[PDB]
This record gives sequence, C-alpha cells and structure tokens, in this order.
Amino acid sequence: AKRTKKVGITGKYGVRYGSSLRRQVKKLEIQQHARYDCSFCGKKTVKRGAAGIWTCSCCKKTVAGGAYTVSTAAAATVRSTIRRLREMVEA
Amino acid sequence: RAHAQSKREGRHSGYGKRKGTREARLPSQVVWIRRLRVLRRLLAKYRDAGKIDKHLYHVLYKESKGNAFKHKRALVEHIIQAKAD
Amino acid sequence: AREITDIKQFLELTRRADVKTATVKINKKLNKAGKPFRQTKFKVRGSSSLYTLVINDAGKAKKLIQSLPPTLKVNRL
Amino acid sequence: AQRVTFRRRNPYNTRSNKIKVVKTPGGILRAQHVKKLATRPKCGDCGSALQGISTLRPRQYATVSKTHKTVSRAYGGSRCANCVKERIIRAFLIEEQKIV
Amino acid sequence: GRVIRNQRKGAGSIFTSHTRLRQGAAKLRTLDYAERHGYIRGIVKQIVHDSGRGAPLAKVVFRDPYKYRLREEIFIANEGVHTGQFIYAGKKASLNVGNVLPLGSVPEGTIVSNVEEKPGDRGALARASGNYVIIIGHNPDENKTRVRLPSGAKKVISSDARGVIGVIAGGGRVDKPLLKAGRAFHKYRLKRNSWPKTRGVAMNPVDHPHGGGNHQHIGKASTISRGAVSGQKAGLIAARRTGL
RNA sequence: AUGGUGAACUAUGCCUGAAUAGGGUGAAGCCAGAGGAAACUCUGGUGGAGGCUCGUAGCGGUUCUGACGUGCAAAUCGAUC
RNA sequence: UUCAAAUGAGAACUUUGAAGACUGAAGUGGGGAAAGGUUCCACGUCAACAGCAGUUGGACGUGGGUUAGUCGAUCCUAAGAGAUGGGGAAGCUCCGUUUCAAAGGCCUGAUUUUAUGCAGGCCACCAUCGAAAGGGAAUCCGGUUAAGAUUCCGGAACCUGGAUAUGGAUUCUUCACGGUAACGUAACUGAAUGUGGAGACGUCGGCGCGAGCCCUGGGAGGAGUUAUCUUUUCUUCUUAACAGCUUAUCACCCCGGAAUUGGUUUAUCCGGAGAUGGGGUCUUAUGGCUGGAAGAGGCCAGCACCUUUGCUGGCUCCGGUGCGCUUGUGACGGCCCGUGAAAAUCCACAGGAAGGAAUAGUUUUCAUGCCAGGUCGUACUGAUAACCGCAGCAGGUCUCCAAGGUGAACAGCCUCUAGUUGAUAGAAUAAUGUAGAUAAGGGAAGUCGGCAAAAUAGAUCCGUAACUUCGGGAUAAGGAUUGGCUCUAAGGGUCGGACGAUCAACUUAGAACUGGUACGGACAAGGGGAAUCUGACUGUCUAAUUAAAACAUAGCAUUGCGAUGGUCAGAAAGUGAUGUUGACGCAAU
Ligand SMILES: [Cl-]
Ligand SMILES: [Cl-]
Ligand SMILES: [Cl-]
Ligand SMILES: [Cl-]
Ligand SMILES: [Cl-]
Ligand SMILES: [Mg+2]
Ligand SMILES: [Mg+2]
Ligand SMILES: [Mg+2]
Ligand SMILES: [Mg+2]
Ligand SMILES: [Mg+2]
Ligand SMILES: [Mg+2]
Ligand SMILES: [Mg+2]
Ligand SMILES: [Mg+2]
Ligand SMILES: [Mg+2]
Ligand SMILES: [Mg+2]
Ligand SMILES: [Mg+2]
Ligand SMILES: [Mg+2]
Ligand SMILES: [Mg+2]
Ligand SMILES: [Mg+2]
Ligand SMILES: [Mg+2]
Ligand SMILES: [Mg+2]
Ligand SMILES: [Mg+2]
Ligand SMILES: [Mg+2]
Ligand SMILES: [Mg+2]
Ligand SMILES: [Mg+2]
Ligand SMILES: [Mg+2]
Ligand SMILES: [Mg+2]
Ligand SMILES: [Mg+2]
Ligand SMILES: [Mg+2]
Ligand SMILES: [Mg+2]
Ligand SMILES: [Mg+2]
Ligand SMILES: [Mg+2]
Ligand SMILES: [Mg+2]
Ligand SMILES: [Mg+2]
Ligand SMILES: [Mg+2]
Ligand SMILES: [Mg+2]
Ligand SMILES: [Mg+2]
Ligand SMILES: [Mg+2]
Ligand SMILES: [Mg+2]
Ligand SMILES: [Zn+2]
Ligand SMILES: [Zn+2]
Repeated sequence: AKRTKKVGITGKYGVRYGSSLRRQVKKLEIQQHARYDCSFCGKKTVKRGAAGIWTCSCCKKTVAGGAYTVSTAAAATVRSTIRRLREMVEA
Repeated sequence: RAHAQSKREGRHSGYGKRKGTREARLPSQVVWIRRLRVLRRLLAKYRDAGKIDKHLYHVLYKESKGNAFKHKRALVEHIIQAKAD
Repeated sequence: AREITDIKQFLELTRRADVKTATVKINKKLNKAGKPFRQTKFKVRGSSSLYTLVINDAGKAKKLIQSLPPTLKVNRL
Repeated sequence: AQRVTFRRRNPYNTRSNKIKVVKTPGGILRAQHVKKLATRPKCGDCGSALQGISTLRPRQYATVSKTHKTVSRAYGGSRCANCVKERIIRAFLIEEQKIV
Repeated sequence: GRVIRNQRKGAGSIFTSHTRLRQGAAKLRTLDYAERHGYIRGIVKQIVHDSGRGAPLAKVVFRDPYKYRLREEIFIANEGVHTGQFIYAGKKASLNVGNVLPLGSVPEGTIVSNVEEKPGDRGALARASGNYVIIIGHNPDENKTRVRLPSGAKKVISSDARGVIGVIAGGGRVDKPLLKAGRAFHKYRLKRNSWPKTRGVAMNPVDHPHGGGNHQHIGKASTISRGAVSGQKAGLIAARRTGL
C-alpha cells in the first residue's frame, strides 16, 4: 500500500526545512541510494560508498564517479571530446 | 509461586491489570517472526518428505511471506484444497 | 597437566633421569550401571609436566605398582 | 547474586580491561580478565581470510610451529588459492602473447 | 579596541587545519627521465575517500627505474578511472582519461585537470571536484600554451607543464543543500575552525568596526580600499561594484 | 610606567578514552491481494528512518519573585520546570 | 529509637545480647583513577580536639605493617613539546625539526705477531620527550595475618633471553610425503633485497549463538513452622589458569548442468562469471569429554578437651525451561558534502647468495632436559568525617559489579545478601511561623496578571475539526470500559510413517457467577479550546538579579584572489597560519 503521497524518502524530515528544499534533496537522495549496472560484469550491483566512489558488489571493482550519480552529464561529454581528438592524432 | 499458578490459569489479566501497551507487553514483530518461522518450517518438511513439489512449494513460500495464512492449520487446509483439485 | 593412555610410554617416563617422585591415588567411583569399582591413578612428576596414567582394572593395577623402579620415590595416597 | 570487581588498577571499561565471570573451585564468582580476540590473516590480493592459517595475536605466531602458519603451495600463507590460480594463468598467457 | 577575529587567525593557534585523517598530499610524480622522454605505466590499486576533500583520491603504483622496489603515488581521481586500470604518464603517453601528458603534446580543446603552473611543481590547477582546464592554443615558437581556468581567466603556461586527461571526479556535490546546521558542523569538523560565524554588527565597538549603536547597522560604507591596514579590512575589500 | 607569574576555575580548537531504562509515531526498500483495455490506481502485511516525540540516569536552571538570607552554603535547599 | 548486662569515680552516646527500623543492587553494599600521606593495625590512654557528653575515636603516647620474570611503571607512537646544522637578535634569547650539513653502524670476509688494522656489498631511514583509560611477550586455584598478597605458603602452568645433549625426523634421487582439489602433518636448508598480513579501529537497528545470573523438577543432608493445614518454608550439592581429543555460522573444493526459474532471510538477495542437490576442506569465537582434581573447597554425623587443639566417618548427584536480565560474539542491514589514529613489534611469502652425505652430516619453527629474569610503585580513605571548598561544611569531584515481587520499565513502593541505627537531649503543646493537609454554598467577584493551588492522568475500544509546506495538526476535541472467581476458544516443539502418542511457553478474545456500583482501588500519572504579537525549526549566552523577540542556523546575495597571489601573523630572520589547500577552493561581509 502507498504510504506517502509525494514526500517519498523525505518523510524522515517531517514538516521541517521547507517543501522546496525537501524536494531538491529528494531528487538527489534517490540517485545516490540507487542501484546501478556494472560495465565490467553486467550485473545490477553498483552502489555508492563515499561521495564520488562507486563499487560493485560482485567482481570487487571500484569506479570514480559523480557525487550522487555514477556518471555526470559533463563527464559524458568529455569522453566524446577526448575520443574525437584521439582519432585526429593517430589517424 | 501461588500468584504465578493463578496467572497460568488466566487470572489477573483483565484490562484493569494492564499498564503497558500491547506492543510493550508483547512486540508485534516477535509474534510475526514466530508464525512465519512456523510456516516456513512446515513447508520445508512437506517438500523434503515428497508430499509437495518444488513448484507448489515456491508459490506457497511467497504467499506466507505475504500474510496469506494466519496460522499453521490454515496453511494445511489450503494445501489439502490445492492437492484435491 | 598431561594424560597418557599407554603403559609402554609410562615406564619410559619413570626412568627419564629427571623424574624423582611419583604418587598413587585410589578413587572409589561408580561405573555406568554396576557395582562400585576402585580406580587408581599413577602420577609422574616431570621437570616441566605432570603425567597421569589412569587404569580402572585393579588386577592390572597391582602388577604396575610392583613393576615401578625401586629407585623412584613413590607416595601412596 | 554475587558481585565482582576488577583485578587490576584500571577502573574503566576499555578494550584492554574486558572481563568474564567464572566460578572457582572455591564456589564463588570471580572476574576473569580476557585478552582481545585475534583476527584472521587476510589474502594479499583479494583481502579475504586465508584458509588453513591459525588465528592469533601478532606476538603469538613466534611460539607456534610453521605448519600452523603456511599452506603447502606457492604463496601459501600470503595469497589464497584462487588468487594464485589467477597469477599463473595470467603469467602463462601474457608471456605467450609476447612471443607472437 | 581589541584584536578583531580575522586578525587572530594568522597566529595559527586554534585555526590550523585538522589533518589527522588525511590520506596524504595529492601530487603527480616527480618529473624524471622517463616522464620527459617516454612514458611509464602505473596501476591503480584503490580509490579512497579523503577527509576534508570532496574529490576522491586514487592510489597508483609505479616501478622504480633505478632500483628494485615499488613507488606509491597519490593522485586525484578523474571520472571513469577504475581499480585495475593502467595509467600512462610521460611525453609519449596516449590521449586517454587518466593519463598524464605535457600540455604541449595534446590537441586543441583537450580537457585536463591537476595542471602544473610550472614544470615540476606536481599539480596546482583544477583540483576541486568537477573542475577542469580547457586548452585553447599553442605557441610552438615561444614554447607556450594558452589555457582557460575554472574561474574564467586566461593564462599562458609553459608547454612542458603536465596535466591529467579528464575531469575531477565527485562533481555536483554543491547542488545538494545541507538542510540543517548539523551537517554544516560535521563538514568543517574535518577542515578547520571557521564555523559558525558571528556577524560584526551584532558585536560591540571594541570587537568589530561594525559593532555598536542603538540599532544594528554598519554606519559607514562597507567597501574598503586595498590600501587599508589590518583591523580595517572588514566587509567588501576593493570592490569594483556592488549590488545584484 | 618597567620587569615578571598564571588555562587546577572558565572560553575555544585538537589527541586519546568513557557514558546515555522503558514507551509513542511508523519514512524508504520488500511481499501478497484487489480494481483496470492501457497508463496505472487501491487494500493488508513486512521493514524500522528522523539534529521526531513521552519519559528515567545524565545535562541544564523557568516559576513559586517558596526556604534560607550574622545560611548547611561568599550562590545552597524544596517543589515545579 | 528501646530494655538488660558488662566496664568504670562517673554511661541517653563505649562493648555484648535482645527488640524495633532504614539504605532496597543507578545502595548508607563490594572495588578503583586523581588527591591526601600513615589517617591502616595492636597496646597504653583522656589535659586539649570530636560547637551536649565520652570509659569511645580518623584525638594523644609507644610500637608493628606495604614481599611480583607474569599486576603497573619502564617500551611505542598521538595532538604536541624540543636539541643539533644553520639563519635572526645589542642581548636575555628567537626561528625551525630534515631543514642550503663531509650528519651514522650490523652480517661477515681478510689475520692464528693482538686484537681488530684491512677487502666487495648491504642500508641512508638522520636526536630526544610525549598515555598508571590508546598500542603491548608471559599465572592460575586453595590456604595463610592484629594489619600483607594474582606479590607470601602449597600445588599446577606460562613467557623471554641464553646455554647445550639425546631421541625423533631427513640424506646414496642430497635439503620430507599424502590428497583430483579445497588442503593435511610432530619435524621437513633459505643471506641480501623485495612484497604482503597482523598490530588497526565509527555509530545505530533487529536476528542467531555462548557465558554468568534469574526461575524450576527429582534425590541425598541441615534448619524453621506445626491449635489446624502445608510430601511444606529456608538453605548446601562447587570446579581456575593451562593441556589433549573433539566441536562452527561464514568461506572454499570436486561432481553435476538449471524456465514448468529455483534456492532463501524477521529484514530480498543469489545463480551458465555454474544455482538447487550429493560428497568433502578450513578458521576454533564457543561448547563437550578427560587430564589439572578432590588429595581442594562445601554440607553433615559420631568421638576426645584448660590443653601446643584434634581424630574417625559419610554425602558432595541427575534434570527442565526462555520475546527473561547483564555481557560477549557472529552473519547482516541503515546513515554521511561526517566514511570514523599512529608507531613499536611479530609472522608469511617471493627470491636463490652460500652451506651442505656414505662410513657420513644437518635441523634447536618436533619432543625432552639445564640456567637466569634487575629497578621503582603496592598499607589505607575514595567521601553527609581520610580529596577541594578557612571546618569532622546538606556544596563540588571520573568509573566497574547489580538479587526477588508489583509494573512497559535501571519509575515509585516492599523485601534477601551486605552495611548502618550516626545528626545534643528531657518536658510541654500559647501566639507567629516553616513544611504537609481538608473544607458547607458560590466559582476568579481576588489580583498588574489564575501568582499559588485544584482539576486531567495508565491501558483497551470508539471517535476526532479549521488549516497545511501533504510530512502534519493528533493523545485534537469528545465518549465507553477496567476487581475477584469459575470456565471456554484460538495461537507450538519433537518422534518412528497416514495419523496418533508425548512434552513446554504467556498472549489475545469471549462467556457465566459474585459485591454497600467497588476495581490504572496504594504507588504511578497530559487540563483543553478560539485567536493576536514575535522568532521558521533543533541548538546557544550574561558562573552569582535579565534564557528572550538577543546569538547561531540552513537558504539567499555581494566582495577579493590563478601562487612572483588574496586574507592574516612576526623586533628580525635562509620566519609563519590558511595549505596534507587551488575557484564545486580559500578569505572578507
Ligand atoms: Cl571576534
Ligand atoms: Cl572522544
Ligand atoms: Cl530546583
Ligand atoms: Cl501556628
Ligand atoms: Cl517564517
Ligand atoms: Mg512493525
Ligand atoms: Mg594500557
Ligand atoms: Mg550585544
Ligand atoms: Mg573600532
Ligand atoms: Mg571605519
Ligand atoms: Mg583544563
Ligand atoms: Mg570559535
Ligand atoms: Mg522531548
Ligand atoms: Mg525568593
Ligand atoms: Mg531569618
Ligand atoms: Mg525510602
Ligand atoms: Mg525499606
Ligand atoms: Mg583505626
Ligand atoms: Mg563537646
Ligand atoms: Mg568533656
Ligand atoms: Mg599522635
Ligand atoms: Mg626552539
Ligand atoms: Mg617516551
Ligand atoms: Mg588488604
Ligand atoms: Mg590494597
Ligand atoms: Mg586543602
Ligand atoms: Mg586552601
Ligand atoms: Mg510486567
Ligand atoms: Mg469549597
Ligand atoms: Mg462542595
Ligand atoms: Mg477582576
Ligand atoms: Mg478589585
Ligand atoms: Mg501556576
Ligand atoms: Mg527559537
Ligand atoms: Mg529532540
Ligand atoms: Mg545571571
Ligand atoms: Mg535566570
Ligand atoms: Mg537573529
Ligand atoms: Mg602548516
Ligand atoms: Zn561488477
Ligand atoms: Zn585472494
């Protein structure tokens, strides 16, 4: 049964801090507590340790990432830029 | 010792003799743990004896976790109906 | 602090040249479901350890007591 | 209902001042000071506990025999069997690739 | 009056950094023969948290060229670097994330981090989480390189200065509100003693230039010139403009 | 004004230790069931979150402007909090 | 508090006995850290001190008493303190701690003039101080004194350093064999150098297991009650360090190849990167049996006797139970822009320099045997009388152990073990007080003001508005029930294969009967509602007249700065803080 209408994980804060601030925390809290796919073993076993550290439960491998997500949008763009420039110096 | 014998007969247990809540006297989680362990123990007993198959066992395993049976004999009656059809 | 269950090694200890004293202890204990029997313990005082041999048969106990070296100080009870 | 006391001068409940209650041949309760529990040696590569190795405080390993501190295999008391297996497979395949 | 709060911090008694739990200073390798002529391969051992630092750190092991042993280096981990990855550092290193190259051996538009201001100072620029340096030009005749800094400034750096390909990991940290005083307390518990802060207008005249008055107000312009002396520089120092 | 002595009280940082009954409320995650073409929507359990809450030890000190006010005490005692 | 006896010139206060009480295990009990310093114990003894008394004392006089290879210190490093090399300063001295330094010594070879000159290599870490709660080599039980003990005595162990022999193992294939494997063992060559592990670590939650305690059955003893009843009430029945064998969740190995997906936790995770299942391996927290060890300790009975004080006998056994209490531990889960010491020290592996057998050698990581373990602390109080407050001051001062009943409970109330019965007394019962209480009818008319007091109170069931950031508001408000006794219904474990037998938990619901209509019967225990001003909230300060609307806070905004820099410190400096830092940063509002 659905327990809360819209607060979700932010129900632990009660009525404090303001609805707008609680809404911002809710979006980032879900991402940092989420489970992610591992690119090395293909399983859904990647969770966060400290901020920017992501470790897979299987295959015991740790990847440096974003504060609250495994990969940021800015880092994805950088990979494309490096790949494009890499192919212009070797071919 | 005399007072303990009366309580085992059911005396001194009315509403005027209770000062803690029902949870404080007996936690709800303790009750749930005892009955869920009873249901799972029965299911493994039937499967290992060949009285039930793993396919029906797996279905009944997740039904007991879902609060489908209120006690042991409710599960037994359900198994009889399942095996009678 | 150590127990031996072999008679052959027990006699070797009694002539180890560092053993000077020994004691014999008689225990009156009950068996599983029978008449009481006398239990004897042979304790050899070594330099570092005390070795205890326990035998429940009185017939073999008498032979072992006689076979002890005559130069060993043996304390009865 | 017998109560006990510390047997040393330290009156605080620190990691080095832990006690256990035992009953003596005299028929009374008495505190027994217990040493901190030991930790199993871990694999050098994967970090998991090593099988077949005794668990002792660091100074106690000097008193036990070598058979309690190693395994009859390469990297016996350092790396576990699976990590040793990976080392051998990697060593063979990489060196073969070097020739070609 | 008495010595004001910002003057007392220079004595460094209770205002020093709390460095008990630090993993170590994060620096590149010492510029050596292998770095300036070829490349040397290192292996990432682990990625660990560092107290007082948002960005994670990477432990990379290299072999000693001149004697038989291993050398441990502490790097700031970029996004995408993982345990077990090989790291290549030197003049002839490839253009891949995590590799350390001179700024003169990379093309235009390359994104780099932990950039040396001078060759051999082992990383000075773009160290905080999510920050990077954009390379925007080369001057081969003058052996110089033009870059753009996270603040937006344009700087000219020697082409022999080194940098790490990629962006510093841990980005997006400051987008989450702290939401209460307790989390602010634990943040600065592992940095230094600079929190909480008392407003100057709440103090007495002996304590702060903003102190005193039957109302809580500053009473004179808060824009203070660059030429003012210690005890006067409270407020907006050498402000070119104010307002929203 | 000159030269000296104090952080055993107390203020703040740091290092290494220790201490904190029993209740109320029931957030994420998870299981089963029901309604519905679909998106989905509801019910019962499980779970045990919070600079949450009642209330001991503890810490603090609101009121009686109580006691005392050549005091037990150069700041204490009682109730209430 | 009381009665009697003893002692004394003298007794409300000393001692003994008897009685009545209290602390009630977060103690008025049993130990300690600081601090005190002989206050500890015995004998003698009362001028002064113990705000009455005194034959008593923490007083006075005279003596006695603190025993360690294993408990601490000593060793290590933490924040930090501080020499040397150097640079400052007229100078007392300041800076700095690896710094612009030619910074120091352990394996052995070479010599049989004598003890260490000489030959390769190794290592460059470069004072020292800093914890009686952090790290750390090693001891337990019984007994013993007027006062000492994990320190003495008896017995039984262990560690370190150093000497050395025998047995065993190993070698003519020189430096051991077995298992497919996980790996096993009484042993079973390993320098420089390198690598890894242990030391070494947050907090909260539930669950599993262990130990002690609590509760309880039978039996063998002792004590109490016995008008009547009670196969009854109380009490004893214990097993150390260490040692041998054995014992485990987790993990791992082999076989095998899974959708009709299965396995599985209280809590949903795991499997073709090989599940379930079958068979094995391992850590020894922990438990069991035996040795230690009944010879001890405990409980009783029958006999000697001024006596130095004893002798002889028996028994000391077998079970049950758990949301119990305390504590340890294991596998897990939640949380962080917080991810939760260092070093000494010990071990393993990689490596293969040397050393080595056949008429002979090697292993002191296998067993046994020999010697030694210094120095300083150790009595006692630890507080309403041994510490600090001018004092034998109702204040202040860190911590461990924790029985039964009632009850949700470490609440209040009563009791067992143990400890106290101390605080000047006798007589009387005016006024006024301090503290605790009760009131006809009215019900805030009192007063600046409901100040003070009263009312409410636990649990179960029913019911619950405006408003709202949708989380709350909420125990909103407002109602009902509650004892005792006799019964009924439901909720489990195990055992041989379709159902029986047997054993053991308090949980909830319901029904009769019963009473001066009483029943959270003492104790314990929210008043509520409609609004305005103000600060968002939790938090913080004027120790000793102000706790607030003041401060802080998250959020918002502005300002400076790319290191040859911003802000700040210093008399100076080859000097410092931010900075183990780099704009998602530091600094200033
Ligand atoms: Cl200030
Ligand atoms: Cl702390
Ligand atoms: Cl008060
Ligand atoms: Cl009066
Ligand atoms: Cl507001
Ligand atoms: Mg629940
Ligand atoms: Mg210690
Ligand atoms: Mg003010
Ligand atoms: Mg001024
Ligand atoms: Mg001014
Ligand atoms: Mg202090
Ligand atoms: Mg401050
Ligand atoms: Mg509260
Ligand atoms: Mg007053
Ligand atoms: Mg007066
Ligand atoms: Mg009382
Ligand atoms: Mg009492
Ligand atoms: Mg005395
Ligand atoms: Mg007097
Ligand atoms: Mg007198
Ligand atoms: Mg005297
Ligand atoms: Mg100095
Ligand atoms: Mg020292
Ligand atoms: Mg004593
Ligand atoms: Mg003592
Ligand atoms: Mg004094
Ligand atoms: Mg004084
Ligand atoms: Mg109860
Ligand atoms: Mg009246
Ligand atoms: Mg009336
Ligand atoms: Mg009026
Ligand atoms: Mg009037
Ligand atoms: Mg009032
Ligand atoms: Mg407020
Ligand atoms: Mg609170
Ligand atoms: Mg005040
Ligand atoms: Mg006040
Ligand atoms: Mg304010
Ligand atoms: Mg510094
Ligand atoms: Zn993975
Ligand atoms: Zn491994």
